[PDB]
Amino acid sequence: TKQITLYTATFSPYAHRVRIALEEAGAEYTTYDVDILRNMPDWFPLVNPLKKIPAMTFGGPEVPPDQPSPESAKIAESLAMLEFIADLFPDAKLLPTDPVLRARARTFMALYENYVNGQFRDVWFLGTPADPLLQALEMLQGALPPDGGFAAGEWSIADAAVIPFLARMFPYLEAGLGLYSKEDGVKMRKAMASERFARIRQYVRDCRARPSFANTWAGDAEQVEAAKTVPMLRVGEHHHH
Amino acid sequence: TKQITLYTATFSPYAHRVRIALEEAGAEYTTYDVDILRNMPDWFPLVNPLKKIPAMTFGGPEVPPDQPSPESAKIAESLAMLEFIADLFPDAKLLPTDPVLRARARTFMALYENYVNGQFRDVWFLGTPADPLLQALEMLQGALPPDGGFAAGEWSIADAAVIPFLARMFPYLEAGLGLYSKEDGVKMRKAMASERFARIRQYVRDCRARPSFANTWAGDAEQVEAAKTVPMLRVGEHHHH
Ligand SMILES: [Ca+2]
Repeated sequence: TKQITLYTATFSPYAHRVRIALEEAGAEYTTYDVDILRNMPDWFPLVNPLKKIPAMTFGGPEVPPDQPSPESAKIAESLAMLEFIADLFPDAKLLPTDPVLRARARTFMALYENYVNGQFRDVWFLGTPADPLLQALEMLQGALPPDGGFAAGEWSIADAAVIPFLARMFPYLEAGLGLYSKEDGVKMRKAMASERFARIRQYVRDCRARPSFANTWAGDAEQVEAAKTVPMLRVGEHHHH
Repeated sequence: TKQITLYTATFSPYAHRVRIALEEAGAEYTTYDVDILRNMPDWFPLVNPLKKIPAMTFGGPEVPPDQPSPESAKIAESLAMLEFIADLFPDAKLLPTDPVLRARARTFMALYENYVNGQFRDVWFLGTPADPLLQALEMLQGALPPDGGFAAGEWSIADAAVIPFLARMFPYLEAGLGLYSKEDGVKMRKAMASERFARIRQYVRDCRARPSFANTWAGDAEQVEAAKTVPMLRVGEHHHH
């Protein structure tokens, strides 16, 4: 019965995580776009003082999202939101019930956060060399069950945490968006198409085929256009060597 | 009933997290020290292919920790291990049961991970400026309940996640451990003693007063000596900005 409002932005993989989870949960919820990188509304720090998307309000009186209530719980940090949605909707089985399988999900989310995400950021925002990112992606790929399935076997929030980033990689590379050079772009495109990365390609197809992805993705071309609005992606700019 | 083995090192705040949680759970468990920074045993990648401490094995036959079994589950990443211990020992109430309070715990862990931990690492190991670390610590302090108590009210794994780092800060500063400049050491010592940080000092005292801390801490001087064994804490080197 308690309302959920998610403050979102199409470009944001962090917001995308939470939309996927809410879809998989069958939740009733509102989304409200915020132009966080270019024109943040003066009320936005009332929902998230960190001034980041996503933000979430929970409960309180039903109010317009641009008039947030002080009575709603304010929840920050996308991974905390994923665990919250799992806790709110236990019948949706957004995590396994077995402790070891649950730990596979948590480990996969930590491997992504601690080893992969920062490599994506370095390559895309600074144009650092692509090899350490490919190495990190090969490590993450090796944590998947080789013969098929999601991170913990059955789909879980671990897959919501990771697919937004992997799904953006392919179309962003095809558009040449990000500070890496053409040489490294070609290298990453060839690597991600090679047998070395067949398993992570299967993973991306499997996550993308679910309605939770279809219903929260604008389309590859539209997602690229939204990403070009991100100041830190510096459309038209590339660093070399 | 299944065995728990935690591969540990006294200097490591990451391993310390998990020891605290195991104590709070009342678990039966084995610890085994690993000289991971100077002399990693050849068998260690069998328990953690990432070659990091902590490592955990769960179940399988009872074997000496230096003879790990292929049959035990290998669990990596300290925050995944914290959630695993909470899942294995529900009667110990290592997380709240209320979803919003659980989300406070997960948010606190994410705030620490995403904003504070990298600042501690960069100030101590690279000598980067201390002001962003102090700003991150003030933000984390602001997430605590103002009147006392732990991150989510009652003690939870969020406090296990954070106290190893905060508890090391004070004696490390007094011993002059770290690559930051003298000026920044003075700044940090004065700040951490100032009224600005009264709330986090109370938090550290409250977490340290619990048996789970006392029984997993070697003593301030002993912890300082263990930290001096860390190669990246190069004695006699300082960076200046
Ligand atoms: Ca506050």
